[PDB]
Amino acid sequence: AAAIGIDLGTTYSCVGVFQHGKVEIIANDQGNRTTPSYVAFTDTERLIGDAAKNQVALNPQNTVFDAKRLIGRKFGDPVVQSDMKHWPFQVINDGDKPKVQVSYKGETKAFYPEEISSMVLTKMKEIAEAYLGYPVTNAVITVPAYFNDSQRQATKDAGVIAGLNVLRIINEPTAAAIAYGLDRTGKGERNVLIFDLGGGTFDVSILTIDDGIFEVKATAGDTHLGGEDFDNRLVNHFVEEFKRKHKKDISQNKRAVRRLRTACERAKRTLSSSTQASLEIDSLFEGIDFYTSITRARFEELCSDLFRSTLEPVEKALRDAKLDKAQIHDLVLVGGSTRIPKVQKLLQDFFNGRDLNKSINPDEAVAYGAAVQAAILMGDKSENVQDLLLLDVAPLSLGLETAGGVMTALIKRNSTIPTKQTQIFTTYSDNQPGVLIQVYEGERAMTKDNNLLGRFELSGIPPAPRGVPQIEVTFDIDANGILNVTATDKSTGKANKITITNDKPTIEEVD
Amino acid sequence: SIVPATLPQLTPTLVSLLEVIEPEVLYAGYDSSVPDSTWRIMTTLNMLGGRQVIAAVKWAKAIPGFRNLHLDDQMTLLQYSWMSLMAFALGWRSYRQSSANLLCFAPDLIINEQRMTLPCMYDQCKHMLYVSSELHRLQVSYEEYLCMKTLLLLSSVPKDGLKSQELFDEIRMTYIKELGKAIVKREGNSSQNWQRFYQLTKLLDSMHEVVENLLNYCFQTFLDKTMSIEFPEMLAEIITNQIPKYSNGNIKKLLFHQK
Amino acid sequence: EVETFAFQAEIAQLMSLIINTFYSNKEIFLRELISNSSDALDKIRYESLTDPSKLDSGKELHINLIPNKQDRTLTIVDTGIGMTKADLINNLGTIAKSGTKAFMEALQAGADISMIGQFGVGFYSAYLVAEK
Amino acid sequence: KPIWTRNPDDITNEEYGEFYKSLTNDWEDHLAVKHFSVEGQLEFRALLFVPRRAPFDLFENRKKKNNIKLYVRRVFIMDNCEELIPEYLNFIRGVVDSEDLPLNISREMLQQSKILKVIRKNLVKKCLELFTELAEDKENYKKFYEQ
Ligand SMILES: Nc1ncnc2c1ncn2[C@@H]1O[C@H](COP(=O)(O)OP(=O)(O)O)[C@@H](O)[C@H]1O
Repeated sequence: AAAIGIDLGTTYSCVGVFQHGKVEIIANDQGNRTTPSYVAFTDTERLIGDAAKNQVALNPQNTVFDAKRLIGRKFGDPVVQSDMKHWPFQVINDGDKPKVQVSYKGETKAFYPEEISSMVLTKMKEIAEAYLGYPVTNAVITVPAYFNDSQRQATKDAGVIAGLNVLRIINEPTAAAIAYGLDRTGKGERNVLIFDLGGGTFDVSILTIDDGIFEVKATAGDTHLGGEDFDNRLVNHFVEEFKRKHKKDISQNKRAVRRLRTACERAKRTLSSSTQASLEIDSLFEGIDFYTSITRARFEELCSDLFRSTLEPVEKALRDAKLDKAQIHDLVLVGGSTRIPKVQKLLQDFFNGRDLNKSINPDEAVAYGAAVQAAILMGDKSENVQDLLLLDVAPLSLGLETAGGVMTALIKRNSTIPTKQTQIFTTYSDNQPGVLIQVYEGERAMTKDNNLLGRFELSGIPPAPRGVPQIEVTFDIDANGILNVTATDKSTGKANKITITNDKPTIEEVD
Repeated sequence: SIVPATLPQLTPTLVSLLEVIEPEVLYAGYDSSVPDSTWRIMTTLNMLGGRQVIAAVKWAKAIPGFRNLHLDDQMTLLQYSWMSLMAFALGWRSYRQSSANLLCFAPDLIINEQRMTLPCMYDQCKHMLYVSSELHRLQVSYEEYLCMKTLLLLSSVPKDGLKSQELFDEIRMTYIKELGKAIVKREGNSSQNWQRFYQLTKLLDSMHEVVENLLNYCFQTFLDKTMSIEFPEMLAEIITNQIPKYSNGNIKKLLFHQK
Repeated sequence: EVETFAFQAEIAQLMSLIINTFYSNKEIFLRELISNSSDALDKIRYESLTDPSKLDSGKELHINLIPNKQDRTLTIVDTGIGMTKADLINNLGTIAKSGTKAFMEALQAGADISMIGQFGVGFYSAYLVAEK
Repeated sequence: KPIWTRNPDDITNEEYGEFYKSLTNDWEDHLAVKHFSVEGQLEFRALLFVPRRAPFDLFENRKKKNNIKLYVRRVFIMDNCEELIPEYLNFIRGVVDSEDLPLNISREMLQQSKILKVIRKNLVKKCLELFTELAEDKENYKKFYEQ
């Protein structure tokens, strides 16, 4: 039972566990891997996840969600003031630490945002535990890259309230890069652009990865751009339509609008795989059955500026990172809203047709990375490296035929693998343009008595007297015994290779 | 293209020898200075004092922790202490070369009696002779002498203190403890340790009486053109900065013993 | 009435080592006591997140240092959770035997006294300079 | 808050300057500072300062190993942070705070650890980037170069 990582968002969250080289992303009670960052305080119990989201229209005044905007902030913080004007619940200046007042079991208790998010984390904890069949406290929680230190501590504390051992707080874009394997090494010295288009926010972050070591070069964003306003444009389409079609002003009924919005969310998600989606609500407003539709093209028109504006922070991030388009090697998507074809088309066209990394569901990639990181942090073994080195060795020395018909070993018998070993060779005779390397396995001095594994030619060698050209021959062996023998001439940079397949007295006298 | 080979068969492994190679020969002795005159030391003492205070700066910096003092204070201390360091330096050489009867401006220059008693010499030099006489009467060892020269270095400060004074104070107290040790391990017995210590310390304290008069000569000849006295750039800067503070009582004399 | 208790052997030995072993880094004295006060302050702060009443006795969570040279004393005040009679008796609230034993083994292996807090027995370092 | 745990964009040059003076016991200001952070497989933050001066002792008397302070998860470990940077760079004064280093510190643990190997590798490339930034605006590069 491995450590887990939790993707703690403003509108949604997701938990995964890392094991057997992969992260298993875990479904909630209804089969949903990603569930809402909502807690509904009712007079009987607090519902968490889909259960809270499903009743926002009925109990919005007591349902608390998007705790993150308030977490780690002071009551007087302009952000706090900006968001409290948008909530159905009351935000309270309890010592400049904004609390939310909702009725729980009949009492108008003020709940601090860290406990609201711990309620969410506790639910995510329970989801992963039910799946894994084991209680789990070892965890990584992700946060936006822009979070400051009061916010990071606040996130750790929400974890502690929930009973978690917070191994670490890591950034959302780091986790995505991890999820896509950009930290597996051999992919170093690359720039990664992460496009984080979520529910209530949009962020862009440019990372540089050097063989597993990360640096963040730049960030940019729009703190109010995300799926929620794509939903609001779809809502205005349907709300104004309803009113005009029926001469009934639905916009004034918070529940009817929320039912319409829920349909907007469903239709929009459907629309992203489709070309068309519909709205079908019985008795939506004043007993009126509202049946209508949205096409993909209409959706894009409604939201045409919301989509185009996502590239403005892209240009900003590139400016801050001092990078041109050509300097981004890896294009990465984060957030369910990037599943809309228009987003993919805009980012991909912006970067001249280059393919986006869509290999992991955008809403799972962050949790995925957190889970991988949680597993290494709980104890630093992650399908490597010491077992590979101690269990698998080169069973026979590995080397090459050299002049004289003899074998020169570069990898010694029973040496641990994976490993890379080298030696310097020159052409045997004078003024040759290249060399012939015969790769062998075995313990005999002569090559005629060894196992020929394969042969290759190293070209690009300036002719010079014997012993002058400097050729480095490398025996590069992986964990499974596969051998790659390469060679290069250090004076020209030219190289070639062969792939070898796997087997698996006087002093006592006087005068 | 030809089969490769481990050529030339001349690839050395000198690694164990490279580990062995470490030593080099290092040398002592870094600079040198002398006066070029005798009765005219009335002006050449300043050229010498310039070179000696500069040497005193190099010397002072060589003492661990001195370079960590604020530069403004490092220079303030040589600006005020150069005079006692000079008289004391003459003192040691005089003590050993002329039985403290003559001042020894450099290892290669001793000014004899026929010049020593001339007013252009003696009005300043009689105070420097006091110092030589005391090292001789006191029978000061070279270790004890160096401890005292080192103490004089930090002995004259502004009445308002030093910018980085706390480090100066730690250094100066380390030095007085060193003088005590130099004496205790040489005289033997107990009564002779305190008598040699306090008698040598009294010279360090009386060096300020020597400095008051030696500086007044320099201050007077620096400002009064009637005297026809030339100064090097080093002392000229020190003296213009030192006169308005020393003659007005704005500089504190630090003593290591009471009367 | 004053109750007298024995120290558990692992810590009776630890305190002997602290006093008699010639450790030069006496400054860890203050470092460890301040650090331990921080832990106590967090214990309340975390409980106050689900049970705010823990702060009803005093909302301020802080560390005070108050020397009084005339009595050869220093007071360190931890406004954190504190200890009940039972915790004071039970090794000032820690797992003294497992922590200290592992630490003594670490010391036998060459560990410095500065590592005492890494075993959760950091407060015994008070005796580096304390008589009492 | 520790200056190195603060956000480099918010910290002013005056703040870095006074910090530096206190860090180094240098009344003169810093020439340049590189403030950066690293995440992923190894988390740390660091401040590397190039002093305005190279005042002699650096080549003879200074215990240069004490130029950079080491912290682990903000816990001070030591001043003599031998092998954080190669000798040629021992003129840089600074602070390195490594979140992922163990506190069970001895020279042997550090020397044989891949963490120290990585910290040194990365502190060095960052130093070189700072020098490159100084190379631009040659009017100031030469001030550096001269010493
Ligand atoms: N196929 C889709 N098309 C359009 N929007 C989607 C799709 N799938 C998910 N979404 C939206 O993505 C959002 C999920 O955001 P996520 O990145 O998980 O959370 P957060 O923004 O809180 O970090 C929701 O607002 C949801 O409606």
